[PDB]
Amino acid sequence: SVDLITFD
Amino acid sequence: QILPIRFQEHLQLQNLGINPANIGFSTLTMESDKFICIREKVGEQAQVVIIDMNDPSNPIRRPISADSAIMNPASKVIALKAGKTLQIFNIEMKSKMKAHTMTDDVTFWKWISLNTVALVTDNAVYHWSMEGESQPVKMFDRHSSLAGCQIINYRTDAKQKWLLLTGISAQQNRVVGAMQLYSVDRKVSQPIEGHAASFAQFKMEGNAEESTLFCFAVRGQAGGKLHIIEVGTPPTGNQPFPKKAVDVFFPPEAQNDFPVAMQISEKHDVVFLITKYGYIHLYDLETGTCIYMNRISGETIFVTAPHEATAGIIGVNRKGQVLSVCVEEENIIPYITNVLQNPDLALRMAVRNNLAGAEEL
Repeated sequence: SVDLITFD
Repeated sequence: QILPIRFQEHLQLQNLGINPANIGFSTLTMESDKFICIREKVGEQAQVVIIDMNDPSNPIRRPISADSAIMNPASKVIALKAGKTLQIFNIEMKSKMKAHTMTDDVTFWKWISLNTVALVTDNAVYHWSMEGESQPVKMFDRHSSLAGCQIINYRTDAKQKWLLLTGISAQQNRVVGAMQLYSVDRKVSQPIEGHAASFAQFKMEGNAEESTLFCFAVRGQAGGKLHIIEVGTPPTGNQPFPKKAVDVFFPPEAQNDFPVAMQISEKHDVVFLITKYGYIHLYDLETGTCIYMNRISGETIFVTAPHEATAGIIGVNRKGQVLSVCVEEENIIPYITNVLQNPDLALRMAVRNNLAGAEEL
């Protein structure tokens, strides 16, 4: 289950 | 004229490039006065916009695929969900702290403390501690009186022994509030008609221990009422807090208005009440005496938090105005003595909350 937020 | 409250505009979110279409209950969250999160779709990409209230000029946008974002009250820790998928991220650490997959969609959630997220499903209420390997724990089953309500709030007392779930619905062409108050120690629910509520800690003179108070406001067909009630057995040695019931005035042209938000100042022992259509009321927590009413605006303030700096209330309206209201510490005692002509209340409040002006009654 992928991250619901993406960081730099 | 002197006013017993002070207004302050902190921000216009449209000056930060926030689209007014995203300034609403389901897309903008303000879980404390430290952050505002707004979910926006820019092109194809769902983003979250995070406003640091200590650095409001520099909102940071991050791509998301969450249906809901709520920032921790104190830390740049964010709770994200998409259906049954819950994730907690430390934003500064770019790291996933925790995850859980519910067996029911979460229709409402919020931070109830520095370390706990409350989750509301169609049929139950859960607490989720951020400590260690804690998973959500069911606190109680939802009462049938809230079935098919829009859930608009959930609050607890300081010790998380009294839990209050609030829903609204259309009935007889008015917005009717349905509350469930749950005792954690007694495992009993009480259905209550109510629109807005808060708990508060209050030490009565002559008492060694604080009392736990439950304050709620309702527009019934009975009219506007505010109730201030001690919950749970008084601590041993304490005198019980006497129950208060007072009227909540709605003018004739606001026949469709109703309370939406309550914050209690523990510094001033006052209750701030906001109505859907922009009336502000101030009540004394000890007696329920109405100190002041006025209109902020026509505008719906749709989210509120405590304002830590001023012991007040901060909110956002549909325009994107971030507005606070607090006690005016220099004017409230003169206002109660002279304008309200209540030297009794004035003198009580002056010594109780260490304010100036009851030298001259």
